[PDB]
Amino acid sequence: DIVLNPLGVPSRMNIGQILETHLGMAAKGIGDKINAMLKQQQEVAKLREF
Amino acid sequence: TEEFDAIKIALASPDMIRSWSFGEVKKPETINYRTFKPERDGLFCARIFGPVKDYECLCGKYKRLKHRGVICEKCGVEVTQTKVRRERMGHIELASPTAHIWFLKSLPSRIGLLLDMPLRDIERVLYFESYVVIEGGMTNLERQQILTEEQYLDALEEFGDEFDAKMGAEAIQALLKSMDLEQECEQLREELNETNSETKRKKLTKRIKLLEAFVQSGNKPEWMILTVLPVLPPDLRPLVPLDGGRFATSDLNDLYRRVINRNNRLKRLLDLAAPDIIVRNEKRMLQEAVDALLDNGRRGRAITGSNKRPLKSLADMIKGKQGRFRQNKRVDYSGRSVITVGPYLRLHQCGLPKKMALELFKPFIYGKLELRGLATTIKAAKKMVEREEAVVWDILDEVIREHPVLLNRAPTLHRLGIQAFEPVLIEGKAIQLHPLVCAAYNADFDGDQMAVHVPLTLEAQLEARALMMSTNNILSPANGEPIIVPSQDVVLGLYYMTRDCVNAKGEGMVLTGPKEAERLYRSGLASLHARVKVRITEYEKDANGELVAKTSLKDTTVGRAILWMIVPKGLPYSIVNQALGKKAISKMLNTCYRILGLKPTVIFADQIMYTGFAYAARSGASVGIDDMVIPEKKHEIISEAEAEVAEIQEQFQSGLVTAGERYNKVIDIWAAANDRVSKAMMDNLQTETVINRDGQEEKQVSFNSIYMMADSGARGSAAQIRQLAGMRGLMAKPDGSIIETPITANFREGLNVLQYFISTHGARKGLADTALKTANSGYLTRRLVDVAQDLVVTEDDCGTHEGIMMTPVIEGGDVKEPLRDRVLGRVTAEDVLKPGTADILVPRNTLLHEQWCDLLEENSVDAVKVRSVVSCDTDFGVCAHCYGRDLARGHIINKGEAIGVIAAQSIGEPGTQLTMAAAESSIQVKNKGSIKLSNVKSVVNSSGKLVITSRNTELKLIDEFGRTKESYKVPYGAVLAKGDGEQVAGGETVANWDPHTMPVITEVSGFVRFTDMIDGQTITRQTDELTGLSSLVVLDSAERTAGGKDLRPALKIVDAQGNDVLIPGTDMPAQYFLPGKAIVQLEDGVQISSGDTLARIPQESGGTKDITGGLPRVADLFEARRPKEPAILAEISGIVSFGKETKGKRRLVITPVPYEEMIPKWRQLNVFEGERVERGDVISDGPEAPHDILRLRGVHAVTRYIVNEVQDVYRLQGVKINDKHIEVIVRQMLRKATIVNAGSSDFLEGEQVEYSRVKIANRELEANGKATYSRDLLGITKASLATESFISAASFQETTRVLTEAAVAGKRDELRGLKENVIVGRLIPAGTGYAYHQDRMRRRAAG
Amino acid sequence: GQNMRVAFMPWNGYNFEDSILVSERVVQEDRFTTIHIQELACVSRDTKL
Amino acid sequence: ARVTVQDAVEKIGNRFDLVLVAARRARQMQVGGKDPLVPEENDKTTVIALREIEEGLINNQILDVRERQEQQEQEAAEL
DNA sequence: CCCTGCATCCGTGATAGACAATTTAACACTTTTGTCAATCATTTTGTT
DNA sequence: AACAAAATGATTGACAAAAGTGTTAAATTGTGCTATAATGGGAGCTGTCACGGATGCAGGGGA
Ligand SMILES: [Mg+2]
Ligand SMILES: [Zn+2]
Ligand SMILES: [Zn+2]
Repeated sequence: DIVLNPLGVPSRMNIGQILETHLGMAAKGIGDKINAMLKQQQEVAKLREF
Repeated sequence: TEEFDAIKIALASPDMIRSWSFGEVKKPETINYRTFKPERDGLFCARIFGPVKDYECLCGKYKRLKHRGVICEKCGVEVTQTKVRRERMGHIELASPTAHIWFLKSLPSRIGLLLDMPLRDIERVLYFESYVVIEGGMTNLERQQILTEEQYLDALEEFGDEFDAKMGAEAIQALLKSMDLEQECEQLREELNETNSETKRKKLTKRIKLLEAFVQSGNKPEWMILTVLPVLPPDLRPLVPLDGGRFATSDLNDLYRRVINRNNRLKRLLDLAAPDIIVRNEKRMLQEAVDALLDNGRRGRAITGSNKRPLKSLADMIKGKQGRFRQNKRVDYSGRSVITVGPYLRLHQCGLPKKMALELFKPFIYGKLELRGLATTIKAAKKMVEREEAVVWDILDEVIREHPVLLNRAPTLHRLGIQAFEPVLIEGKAIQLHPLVCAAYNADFDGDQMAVHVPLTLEAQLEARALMMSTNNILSPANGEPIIVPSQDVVLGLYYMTRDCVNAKGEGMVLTGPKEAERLYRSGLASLHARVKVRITEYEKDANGELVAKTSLKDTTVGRAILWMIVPKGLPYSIVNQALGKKAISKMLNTCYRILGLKPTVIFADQIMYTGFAYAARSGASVGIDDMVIPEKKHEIISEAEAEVAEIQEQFQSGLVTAGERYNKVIDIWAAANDRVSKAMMDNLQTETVINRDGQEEKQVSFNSIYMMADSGARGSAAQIRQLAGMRGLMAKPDGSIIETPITANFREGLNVLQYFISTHGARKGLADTALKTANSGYLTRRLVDVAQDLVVTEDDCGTHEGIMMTPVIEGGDVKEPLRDRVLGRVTAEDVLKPGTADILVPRNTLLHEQWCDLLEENSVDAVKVRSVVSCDTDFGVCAHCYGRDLARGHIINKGEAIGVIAAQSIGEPGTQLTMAAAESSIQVKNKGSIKLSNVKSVVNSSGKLVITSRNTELKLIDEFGRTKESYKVPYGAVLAKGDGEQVAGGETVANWDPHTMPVITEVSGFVRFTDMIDGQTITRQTDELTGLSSLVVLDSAERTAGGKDLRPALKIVDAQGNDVLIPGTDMPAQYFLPGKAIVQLEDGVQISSGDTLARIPQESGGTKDITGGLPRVADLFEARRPKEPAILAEISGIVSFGKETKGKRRLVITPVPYEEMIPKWRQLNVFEGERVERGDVISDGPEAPHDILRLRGVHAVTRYIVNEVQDVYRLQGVKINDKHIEVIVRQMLRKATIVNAGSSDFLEGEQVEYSRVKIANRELEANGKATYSRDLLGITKASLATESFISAASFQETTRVLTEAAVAGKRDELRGLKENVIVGRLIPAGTGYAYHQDRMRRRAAG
Repeated sequence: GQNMRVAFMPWNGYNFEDSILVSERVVQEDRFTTIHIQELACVSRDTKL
Repeated sequence: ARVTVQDAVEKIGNRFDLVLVAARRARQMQVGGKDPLVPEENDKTTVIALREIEEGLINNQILDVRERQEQQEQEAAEL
């Protein structure tokens, strides 16, 4: 949904964004792993395990 | 109004101020408060400043169009336009005189030095505190004695007549009125000759020069005491009614009401006959109100009523707001928006939104809709454009067929900040802009806006297409380097396209041209960078502009072939065969300019941008968190220097080492560990990949996407990669001192709080300078472009045979600039030949373009004599050949071009980014060549060494071709190695000297004579036996104590019989003054040899933080400030000799082969008693100011000093600027000359050099000589004041002092300039307007 | 603000400088659409006419 | 259309009267004087002026002789 | 009995109550436009 | 093959019709007064810096 430029990180030394862009991906990785489990309505025993 | 010229200014007499005005303003009231019509005889009258409503009287008896000139009888308004209420003037009739606060309180009091009266006494008379006599006659009183209240009253009882004393402003009108400028003029022409005083007969000629102005000008003296103050017109100080009832008055109707009220009362007290304690307090109160009007602030600052800010008088309206009141002009037909990218455009077009272009081009659109008959009348076209009917969107597109617009960004530094463009209508609200040009404006695309203008007339949209178009400016004017280099993203596209892997898809196959190499990669077989063999036909222009094919089998990649299909014909294939970084693209456009001209290079500079952007998108060049590789040995490199420093702090613990050698030893142990991390990191990024062949493994250059952006030069370099992976340096606290512990973690691991608070500082000093370097460099380029304003190429060739010599700069063992890049694009005054005689290769004066340089590159010339613009002989400008070659274009500089202002911007546009192993033991050069030394007088000694004498020993390491390679300097304490013609080994010392000591080596030995170095008088008595050391410091000229000051320290070397042994090659015996800081080991009693070191003079040079420079040096260099410690010079080459001493400071003599000049006592001289000195040679030590250089060595001497320092602040920052630009400011900086002889000028004045050379070329040209001058040198701030005009000075400098001095003399500004010619609003005389000025001076004085 | 799936890569020069590209799925869903509320005032003074 | 006047300076080598020469010929085609010599291609009057100069059909000398005849050519109407 | 040498200083940057002469605005009207009709010529449907 | 007649422009003065130059009444504007004892002095300010050119003291150095 956006296409930033990678020639902004070498000069401007903000390596925050390139780390928030990964941890922002692991968090939304759990998002699609629960949204599938909750969509087959597996159980309230499987959710509490994950 | 006719073609006027020569605005003329002078004083105004009360019979003239009564002639502008149309009536007397005799009440303080303004309007009526009930019906807001203005009252009669008040400030806002209608009988005085004309009517209010257009074409009708005030009462209401004359409205018809029949009565159009009559003046009404009820209220005498003249029925005319209400515009005439804007250019009439009134006048108040003062009931008593009053001094003009400008001509009374301006620092040289023009009322003062016209009477020879101390200004503190005139002020004691204008307050009615002390009488003053007039016409004393036969009594004990002069004409201007200051009788106090008693002394007059103690004088008045004796005499009643033959005597007149006055007091107050009506007295100075009596002194001036009777004084005669002819009697005391010639009578002072004699008094100046009798007076013998360098101060008296220097100010004496100042007064007599003022009296000589008040006569030929035509101004009487007593016009500087007002008697009718004129009032402004009532529409330049409006009383407009705001919305809601309040009015918004100007701040002058508060000051005029305060004079007309006080003046109106003082009319009454002379009819009611009050005592003289009140009316004498009235005039003192009026005169403070007239002087609060002219220039309020030089008094008690009569702050506004009903508010607490000071009022704003008349002279606070012209006075700088940083610039003029007139034109130094907000503008119609404009706009502004947020720029964006739009990379599909050609080079010569920019987007322009429909919603804007429909609003700037409105009056044009009205033309079509009434021309094509679509609208009947103009009112019916205004309603068709408001509806946005679907027809106007097709008429608006034909109005914008070829109509160039002008984009311009806000802080316009240089001339490339304004460029035209041909618009193309897009939809949106952002002004798109071609990416190549965004580096000229210096525009990032993160919110920067850009105005757009519109050239209206028919000559104004050709000047926006011939001169200003965006495809004409591909060479920046500051230097020939391009300005359309593909900047940031494309340059990484091409670098990725033209590399080579080691084993990719389809390696070793052989292709059949660029067309097969492309489609082979598109289909998917071969990789974009895989080694391959193609066949490519390159062209080559070798005849008179013809091309020839040459087919062969080049060995390349697949990437380079695809890029070969873009390059035009004339270029060779060794231009796209390298790795193609960013330094190689920038030249690949340059060679395409010098060869194929500008038609293909503008269309080749776009095929790069379309190819770079394309193949970077397929690259997928992303950056991650594992791209930045941390080295594995970072721990060991950090722990060793961690422990190794823990064991030096102990050495200070047990008191072994002092702290200063504790601190600097800890700094240099971290710098070892800080540099073993970069060298341990970059060797891990560079050779990252190790890929395999079909057989073994072999390594290459990496493909690390955070290295590729550093090696291409796309963005950032190893000075910043070192902080993402390596260790993050060591920081400085606010003093400027380094902290002991460096921040030891990069930006991939965290920085704990105490490491971040340390780093947080440097981001504050970083921002508090860039916020200031703009405000500071914005004032250095505002002065350069106001001294160099009026300079213009105004002749095709001058004729003068006098130039300068352009020797390449020599930086010890390195060259700062090659000889070629300094002399490219210039004429040649004397045709140099081959070093063999009669080998004239470069002819008489010709342009040194890209070939005649390399022709002189093939040969072995070491210097050329080029024509510089500081020596041209033209009047008012410079010829074409003298200036030279440079332009955005490549031709010679066209006649008429305005080189003045494009030279002051090339020096000011930098600076915004230019804000600001130290051992020195052995003279080790990279070369081996003969040594040719000049300005030396040295002798071999018994030590087997050519003995050193002074610091005139420079070591010119001649190369194999008759040139110079390296320059050095050999001071005392320097033992020499080789001779003359015998070389020196690779990195070997022909001469070694003492770094840590400046010793004196023994020329002649013998016993020692205590010559003014006796114990106690020069240094207290200390005993030291046969070992040969001591603790005795022979102090020097500025390091000597107080007691025995009748001595000059030196130990007289004596011969075998007892005489003072002499210096070989001179007259004086050996009296070798041991310089300061000298712990002299040589005490008498022991015999020494000839060739021993006499005393230590230490010199550490550890740290090297003892240098000036920066941006203030460039401003402090042009202004020519005397640097607090100047170096003396030799006014005449003769014999050295001294005289009477200890007058508080020493003295000296100079005599031809008498000239007497003193010398203070602080400086260790650099001369001997028996010496023949060269004129203007260093007699002492000090950074000599520019004034002394010009007075002695010549005009080319002060030029080559300024041009070499100011070029020494930039080149150490990497800023290219041609030194032609710093010579059209050293020309405009010394155009004032003072006279010596006479015949037409008065022998001590100051006149412009053009004047002295138009008489001397005229008077001496006629049958009688009937002068001699001396060049002067003044800063850019004082040299832009003394111009001939008075508008080019009053515009930018202090204004209160340039109108006062011009009004007294009655100047006549002849409008021959630029900044004096844009004010009046006409064609500036340089550029497209210079042509029509050829016809205006060719019209007057003839038909 | 909103948080949207971002990718670091140079795309065809449409993000040359610091500028940004944007998909049209961020305009359809209306996640960046803000609301503004102006104000206009019309006073009717008491003139002397 | 015209993008660069590099060709139209090869005739008039100055670049500062190429404006003057072509800003004056470009007026004759706008205010009712004359018509273009070269064939127009749906262009304005400035670009057609800069396209004649390239063809040598116009320069600062021709425009004088070309129009100084008009007085003599009007001299038949001048009687 | 006479010049050169610091040093202080200033500027330009960056607490209420009768008089009168006065002014507008009002009501009043003459000339200037708007009808508002009867003679002076130009004709007036098709029989005299 | 020429006007029978029936208006109809063109043509006269006449009721009307509106609306602009001088009298009264209301208001605004202003002028001159008013007699316990009152007697110097109200009055604000600040954290810039650097360069330059006088006006003055100063006292060193020469008749
Ligand atoms: Mg920006
Ligand atoms: Zn009137
Ligand atoms: Zn010249």
